[PDB]
Amino acid sequence: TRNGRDSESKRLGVKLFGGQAVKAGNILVRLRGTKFHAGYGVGLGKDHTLFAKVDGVVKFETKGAFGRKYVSIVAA
Amino acid sequence: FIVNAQVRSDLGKGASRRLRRNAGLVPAVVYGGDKEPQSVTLELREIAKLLENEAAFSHVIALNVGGVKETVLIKALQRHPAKGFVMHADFLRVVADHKLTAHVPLHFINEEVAVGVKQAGGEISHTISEVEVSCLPKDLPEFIEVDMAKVELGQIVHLSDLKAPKGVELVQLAHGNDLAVANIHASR
Amino acid sequence: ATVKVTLVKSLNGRLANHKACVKGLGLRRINHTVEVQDTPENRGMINKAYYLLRVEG
Amino acid sequence: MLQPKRTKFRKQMTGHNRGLAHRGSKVSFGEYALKATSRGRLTARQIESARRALTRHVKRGGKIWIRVFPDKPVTKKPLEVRMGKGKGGVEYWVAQIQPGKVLYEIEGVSEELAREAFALAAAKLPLATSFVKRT
RNA sequence: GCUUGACGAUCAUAGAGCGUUGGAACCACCUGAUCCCUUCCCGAACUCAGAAGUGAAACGACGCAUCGCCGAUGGUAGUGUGGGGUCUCCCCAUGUGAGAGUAGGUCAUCGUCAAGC
RNA sequence: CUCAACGGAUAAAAGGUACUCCGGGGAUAACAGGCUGAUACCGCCCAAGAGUUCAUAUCGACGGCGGUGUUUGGCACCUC
RNA sequence: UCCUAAAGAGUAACGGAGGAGUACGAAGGUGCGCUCAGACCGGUCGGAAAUCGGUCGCAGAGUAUAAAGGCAAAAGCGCG
RNA sequence: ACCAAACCGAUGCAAACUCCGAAUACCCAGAAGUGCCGAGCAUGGGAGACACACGGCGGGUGCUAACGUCCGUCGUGAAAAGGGAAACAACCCAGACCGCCAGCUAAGGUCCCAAAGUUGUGGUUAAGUGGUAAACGAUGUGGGAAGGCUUAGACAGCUA
Ligand SMILES: [Mg+2]
Ligand SMILES: [Mg+2]
Ligand SMILES: [Mg+2]
Ligand SMILES: [Mg+2]
Ligand SMILES: [Mg+2]
Ligand SMILES: [Mg+2]
Ligand SMILES: [Mg+2]
Ligand SMILES: [Mg+2]
Ligand SMILES: [Mg+2]
Ligand SMILES: [Mg+2]
Ligand SMILES: [Mg+2]
Ligand SMILES: [Mg+2]
Ligand SMILES: [Mg+2]
Ligand SMILES: [Mg+2]
Ligand SMILES: [Mg+2]
Ligand SMILES: [Mg+2]
Ligand SMILES: [Mg+2]
Ligand SMILES: [Mg+2]
Repeated sequence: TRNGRDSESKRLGVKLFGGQAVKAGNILVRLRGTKFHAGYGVGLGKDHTLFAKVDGVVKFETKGAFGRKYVSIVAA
Repeated sequence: FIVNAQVRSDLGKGASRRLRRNAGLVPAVVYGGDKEPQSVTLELREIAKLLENEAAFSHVIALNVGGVKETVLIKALQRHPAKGFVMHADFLRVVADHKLTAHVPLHFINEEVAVGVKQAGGEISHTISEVEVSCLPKDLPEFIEVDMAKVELGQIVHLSDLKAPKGVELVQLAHGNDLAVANIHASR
Repeated sequence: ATVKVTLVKSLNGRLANHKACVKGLGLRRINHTVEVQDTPENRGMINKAYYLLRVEG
Repeated sequence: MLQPKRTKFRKQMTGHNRGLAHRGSKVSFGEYALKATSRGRLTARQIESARRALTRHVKRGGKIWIRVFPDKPVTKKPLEVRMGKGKGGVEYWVAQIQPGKVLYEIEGVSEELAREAFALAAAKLPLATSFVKRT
């Protein structure tokens, strides 16, 4: 009947773009259910949050069947 | 049916709008089977005589690019929607042997006296026009004559009723459909 | 070679971005002519601020 | 009048009315048409004032198509009401016209009986509408 | 490169449909279920013991653009900065430039060994 | 600890003033002005029709474009 | 949770629409298996519809709970 | 003789609909030049502010009404004088250290108030348009490209 009541905007998005250099446990993408899949050396935590495990450069490559988006980190 | 052209070595948006107000020209292209596409300027006055002609759409037109001559058939008319006038033309080279689909007008030649008109309630409603073609360019169908002087009331006309004379096919019969053409019904 | 430029408009109603393209060339005020080393990245600043300038060669 | 049967929502934004009309500017069914050369918006009672003008200057036959359909609800606040206590109720329905759009089509009549019939329907519409033929 | 298997590379120009075709090597159906083992019932599936038969089915190759899928050139829509006008909308200079549609394409291309030439 | 006035004044809290009072404010209302014209008012375009025939002697349904600031408003720029 | 929100984050209105103040000792872990809805044909008391068999499917089903974003190593279903 | 799923063909439209899809804006790296001699970051001392205003471009609301009102982003006022718009915080031009009876320019201008062309060239417009306004009406006029008939006699008028 009356309607205000929004929420407080959880600050999602994609950090660490296509040519960065990452540390051991950085946050790559704050996902909301797998826009991006776990590529070569990344983690996929509890609420589908991609994080690194090794060092290098982010790739953002599209692979395979289903055309899914794979975030791999390359030792380069 | 004859028209002469030029070369148009200036592309883009800005150079393509100065043509239409300074010199009154219309852009075009000539793309075909064995050659490259070639852009072209034409005048708005000379296309106006051809577009006013009846069967000029389903007909071979010669083109003088420079002194270059080519038998050219027209399949597009981009047209200005607001005021109403011609924009760029986009026609086609004609090879002496190629399959060459195009579009053909209709006429409905004999409907002054029909069985549904003079006996029953008289209405004839033309649904379709501009039926396509798929024919070698050695024989050009300028038009197709359809006769509805004998079809009674309550009957419709499919595409199988009218015919395509002397080596002409119909693409809609090459698919699994047969579109209705004309109806005869009762007025209200 | 080089090319000389001439600041022919004022800087006091402009953006925060054209006002730094002109300062990157080295122009301080109106009717002030400098020489630039005509690299591909020094003539990229000229293409932004083309209307404040008189590129008289 | 002409309005949807049921709607997924109830009220809608205003928006704008930009651009020309590239799809909608070609005559498809009839052989004469009344296309619109000025932008505006039609309020679904003007359509019935213009339909009932064409359907009594013929009285013999022909066939009429109505190419445009209003689906955009508009609001109106009541009187002696200050501003800001919500949003007003839906009073009527609006189609949005932009230059080139074809409004009515006719066929099965003469070339000049129809020409003086769209003169009647143009005097009920708030737009500058022209006369066009099938090619 | 040709033959069949295994594992990949690349994800439709590699798909679907139709047609055609293969053995005694491979593979598949097949024969039994006593002996492992299995079925909310059932040797269907799972598994074991095998070589009576077959290439039907399946599976590979080989053809067809009929559906699908890719897709030019030109024009057009929109838009950054600077100016305009009759200023709820557009226009000029300049940089940028789709989507849709058209001409046409497509019955994929490779790599690693093991058994065949 | 429905401390839900959800960063939570205290273990523990309802109302009247036309008998009124002090400090302020045109950061804010009622009167008149200002900008606006939905409404109001005088008009004008198509003309189904009735005026026994005959749309325009007089009216004119369905709808459309303007003018004046005259009353019902909208806003809160001036003056507490 | 969505829209306004201008293709990074953020962002107002007494702006348009909806939900929560919980369940669960398996509705958790693991190993092993397995696919939907719907249409249609045939089949006794059911019949537009129950259970069974069949082809067609190509996720249009499902997700303890709103909507959004997801799901074939199925994040969906069964067993130890 | 009404009606009507579903399917085929043509045909339109959504802020809470997407098979698609830019310009810009954002990030990170590698370089040349310029920075008024610094631009950045960190630690300390001292504050003021937390009533905003208009204009341009995207929007909500409103009647796509208000110098209305709530946002996004640049600009000006606030805290900026000078020249222009007759006078006109917020629009165009340009940012005042002081002195000069010195010169060249910007927007705006050049008959007289009023500083500078009664300048040159090619046409238009007779209404004081210029120097306020809509549907709509009309042998106003200038230009353009096509037509319709015509010395076999057209169009007008005068006679049957
Ligand atoms: Mg300043
Ligand atoms: Mg394209
Ligand atoms: Mg008393
Ligand atoms: Mg007092
Ligand atoms: Mg006040
Ligand atoms: Mg005040
Ligand atoms: Mg965003
Ligand atoms: Mg943005
Ligand atoms: Mg679960
Ligand atoms: Mg599994
Ligand atoms: Mg959208
Ligand atoms: Mg405060
Ligand atoms: Mg405040
Ligand atoms: Mg204000
Ligand atoms: Mg205010
Ligand atoms: Mg100074
Ligand atoms: Mg001088
Ligand atoms: Mg003087």
